[PDB]
Amino acid sequence: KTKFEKVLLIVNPKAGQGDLHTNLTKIVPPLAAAFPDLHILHTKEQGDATKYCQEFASKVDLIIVFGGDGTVFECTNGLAPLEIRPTLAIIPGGTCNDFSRTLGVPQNIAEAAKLITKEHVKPVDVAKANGQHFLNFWGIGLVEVSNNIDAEEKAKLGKIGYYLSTIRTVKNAETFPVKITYDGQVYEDEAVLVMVGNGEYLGGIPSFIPNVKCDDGTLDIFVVKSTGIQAFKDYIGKKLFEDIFHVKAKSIHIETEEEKEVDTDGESSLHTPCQIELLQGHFTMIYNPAVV
Amino acid sequence: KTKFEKVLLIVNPKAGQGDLHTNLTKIVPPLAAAFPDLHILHTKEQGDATKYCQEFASKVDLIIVFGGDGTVFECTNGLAPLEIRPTLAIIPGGTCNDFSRTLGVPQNIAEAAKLITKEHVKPVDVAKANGQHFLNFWGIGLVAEEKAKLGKIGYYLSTIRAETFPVKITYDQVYEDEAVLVMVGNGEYLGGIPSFIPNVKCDDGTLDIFVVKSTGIQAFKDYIGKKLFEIFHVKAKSIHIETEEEKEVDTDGESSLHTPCQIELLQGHFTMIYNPAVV
Amino acid sequence: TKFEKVLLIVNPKAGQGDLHTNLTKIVPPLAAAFPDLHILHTKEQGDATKYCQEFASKVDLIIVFGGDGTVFECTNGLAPLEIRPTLAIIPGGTCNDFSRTLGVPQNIAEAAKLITKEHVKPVDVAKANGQHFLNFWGIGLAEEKAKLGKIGYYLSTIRTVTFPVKITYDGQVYEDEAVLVMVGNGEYLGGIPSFIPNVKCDDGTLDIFVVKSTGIQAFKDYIGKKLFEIFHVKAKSIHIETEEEKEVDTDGESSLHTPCQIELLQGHFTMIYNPA
Amino acid sequence: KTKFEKVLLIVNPKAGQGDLHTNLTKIVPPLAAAFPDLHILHTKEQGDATKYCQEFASKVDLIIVFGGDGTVFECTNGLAPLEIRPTLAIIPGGTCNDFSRTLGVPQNIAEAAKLITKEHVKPVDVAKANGQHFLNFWGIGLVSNNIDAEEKAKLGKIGYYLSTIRTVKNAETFPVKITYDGQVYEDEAVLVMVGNGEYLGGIPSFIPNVKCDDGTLDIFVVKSTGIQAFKDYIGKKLFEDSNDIFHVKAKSIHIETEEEKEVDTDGESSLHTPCQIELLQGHFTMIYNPAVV
Ligand SMILES: [Mg+2]
Ligand SMILES: [Mg+2]
Ligand SMILES: [Mg+2]
Ligand SMILES: [Mg+2]
Repeated sequence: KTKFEKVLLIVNPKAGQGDLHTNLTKIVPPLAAAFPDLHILHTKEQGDATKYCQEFASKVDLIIVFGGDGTVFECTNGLAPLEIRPTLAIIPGGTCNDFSRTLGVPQNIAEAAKLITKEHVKPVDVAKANGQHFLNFWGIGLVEVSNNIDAEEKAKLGKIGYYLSTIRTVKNAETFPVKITYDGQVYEDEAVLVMVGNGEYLGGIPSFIPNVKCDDGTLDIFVVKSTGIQAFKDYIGKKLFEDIFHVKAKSIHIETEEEKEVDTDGESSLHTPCQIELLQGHFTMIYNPAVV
Repeated sequence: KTKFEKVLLIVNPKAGQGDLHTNLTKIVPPLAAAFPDLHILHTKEQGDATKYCQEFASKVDLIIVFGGDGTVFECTNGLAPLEIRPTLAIIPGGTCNDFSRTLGVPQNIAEAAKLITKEHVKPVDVAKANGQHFLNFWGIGLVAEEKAKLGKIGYYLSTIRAETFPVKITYDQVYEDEAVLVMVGNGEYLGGIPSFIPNVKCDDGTLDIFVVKSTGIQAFKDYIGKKLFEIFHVKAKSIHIETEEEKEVDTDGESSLHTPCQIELLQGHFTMIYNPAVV
Repeated sequence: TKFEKVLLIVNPKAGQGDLHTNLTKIVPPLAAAFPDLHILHTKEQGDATKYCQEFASKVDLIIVFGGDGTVFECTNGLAPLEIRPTLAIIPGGTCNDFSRTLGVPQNIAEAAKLITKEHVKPVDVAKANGQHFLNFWGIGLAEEKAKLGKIGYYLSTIRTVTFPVKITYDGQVYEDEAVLVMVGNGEYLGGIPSFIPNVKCDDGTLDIFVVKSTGIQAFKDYIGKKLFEIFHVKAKSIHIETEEEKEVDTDGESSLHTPCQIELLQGHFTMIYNPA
Repeated sequence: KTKFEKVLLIVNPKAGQGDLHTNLTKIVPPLAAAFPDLHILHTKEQGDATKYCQEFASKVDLIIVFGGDGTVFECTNGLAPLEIRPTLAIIPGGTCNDFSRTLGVPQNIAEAAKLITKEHVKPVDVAKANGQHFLNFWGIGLVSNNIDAEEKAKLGKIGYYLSTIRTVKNAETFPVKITYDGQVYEDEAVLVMVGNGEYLGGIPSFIPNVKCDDGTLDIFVVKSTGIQAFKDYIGKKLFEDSNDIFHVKAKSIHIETEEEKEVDTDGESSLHTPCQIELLQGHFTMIYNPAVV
């Protein structure tokens, strides 16, 4: 009894603060004891994880990634476009690790590795925006680092985490027109933030978009109107994330007046306009049934 | 001197009218003689060619496909999303074989196979519409079994002798009108004959937008009749197309794309075997 | 089908070196029948051995297009391994002894077709001091020599052409002056049915055949007559000693010499054959 | 700046007394930190290590085996007959681990793993007897109670023989003929060995001055008249030449007995006499400890 005859572990050697030998002591032995056919590849350059996923997708039954949101995103882009997509698992090696939290994965990396040996798997929806896949979110209006301190915190927290840490003090925020068509309906207004969420955690903490699930077959649209800046600041302060326009939809189109740059799970070249679709149960992933 | 240390040949056994042994007699010996490491896989089901491309892309230097537009499209979708994409070649095994004609590939399959042994390669642009790739075309307004023989676009051309719709197109500017046909072309041949969209090249780094206005139905019918291919038509790299309702889109083969669409061009995305004598 | 994946090893010099024409004859029947077929050409001596060793765990059938020497490279490639896929021969030399043992037609298009019928049988492989063989082991054996092979050449000239030997075989002993000592596994030697009578490549024993020093003239006549029915016995475990080291001839190029311990590996290969 | 782009680690999960997780904690992290392409396969049955070697020999640049003399022998038989033979390394996971000691590999398994990361390699001769390869020895003339049987498994065949030879009462004598590089030895013997390893039975070779890379093999024969002197020789552990004990170096060897006698070697096998024995000079490249040599 195993679901996974062959396993690949992709290691970003800079993950877990870059203490490589110590990180491998924590994660490899549980996996090597449990999985009698285990291949371990370190990345060297940006894109390597994507390439490994595309090369090994037809060869292994499980791909485990040790890395932060960026490494996980490389795997998302590697596997999502393929016909054959093995189960994916995350050992959280950044500071944010949003999707791992969505899957209930303990942030202790030794514990994350042990969890994978339990082999609990569930289907997970993958979103697609103009042919660009994501697991956590799509957003405009999340855009300001003055210095290394700020830049180190921004890198540590992630784009969304950083935005949340500073939104309560962001004086005079940029407003913009937006048109959103969703399952035959329309929303048009002046906005300060537009999000489409798939992850149950954003910025390291439960999604500020209420009641997001990564496997319910719909996406969540969340818009902060130009008149709602203070109410959103207060809402973020209180951390009570119950239902500013917010609706669930499967097929979404978002237009702005000018082409605006889009933020998503990691580095990308998306901009508006965007057509956004959902691929239901597209990935199977290791998760923690006790917590999630 | 060889550019291709390892070669994969994907065979759709139903191609070339399905006379499998005879077709293999024509195509395999020239390839096996020229390429000392040659792997031959037959497809069995829809999607197999896509799977083979994705499994072998990191393993071989050349993938040859023996099949019609649909098999070629499966290879286009297999390879286009990947980081590593080996050279692709086509042995035309359907009735239309548009992109093979774009590459100057002789429709004689033995000759197409020999051509590959010459190893003439050129970059080819690949288009992408909302994450769906194509080599020949994207279109809306393209609407008896001769339909299967000719292909969607070939069939449309055979019968063009009424439905209008609103369309908005943003390109690099804006075009807004009532239309009967909207095309974005990348292939030099459509429906088995030279593109009715004038002066299309698959490697010039831009796409061609071609719109038949609601007032232009008769002029387009006459234009198609005359076969002088020289109505709004413009070249652009980044394109967005909106309709009033979600309209189904036709492309190189079977697909689920619909409007609205963002269309991009990936310059030189593929390298492909071609015939430099056809000029 | 018994063969999900197939490898075809091509020696491009086989079949007189008319490569394209030879591929027209052999590849289409195989490619039509086997939907996963990988074709590799050899370039240097030893390539066929390497290919067999690399692909033995990956494919279910290995077909070799080549003469006795190419077949011997495959024999040496596969025989020492734990996992040995079925082997088939398309005869691309002049002699092709083991192909004849298997009833393979010498017409290469017809040999290729036969493979598509997938008739398979176990075949014994012999081993002498760690050197494997399919046809023969022997002591006492230029354009014509290369065409016919060592054993074929010997037979073509024996009618116009001595040493001490001790042979222990399954606990018994033979000791005499000899002119030829053979151990046969193949049913054909030198392109014609084995001059060692009633050899079978799959009966679980080897055949020892010794021409005594006094038997030269009788052996010449025996070869002339080609009725193949001096010492001949069947045995499984064999040791052969001479007074000095003598060089040994076998299926192809090798560095064997006496003394030799010879063993039989029963059913060691499975091979494509012609049941008709 | 590495010699090994791809590495395979073969794990016998019963090695190191079978504490699998703890053993992997000791050996895998150093290797995984040093080798950015590392494939780890566990054996399940006898023969698996042989099969893994034969499958991966053309695919990887280094094969590391974690296991005892038997697992190492499976690798020896896997790789030795092949045309392409990657470098081999041993992490000692049995009790004896003779060849690892020949290579100066520390018996501490975490230290053995670290050593591999240093990438020190040397050529090693591999012997071949009637097509059966070996690294340590070939021998003829080599369990009273549960104690004996337990100690036999712990020590290995040659280690066990050495632990009990001082007790053996009326040992079987047998006739033997040995031809070696054109010369001959014929006598009644109680033990005949051909040695290639520098350690036998867990301690330095009782055959004097054996080297695994000097291009010759060592023949060592205890005559029927020399039983007592050999017992005393083993007792004293001074393994230098001195006289009813025949010892010579040779490259091409043939050994004949009156009847077919069963042969013992590095691990389980079906060899018997008569035997032709050859040496394949530099046949393997192997990881070693140049500090201990
Ligand atoms: Mg959802
Ligand atoms: Mg163009
Ligand atoms: Mg027989
Ligand atoms: Mg030595």
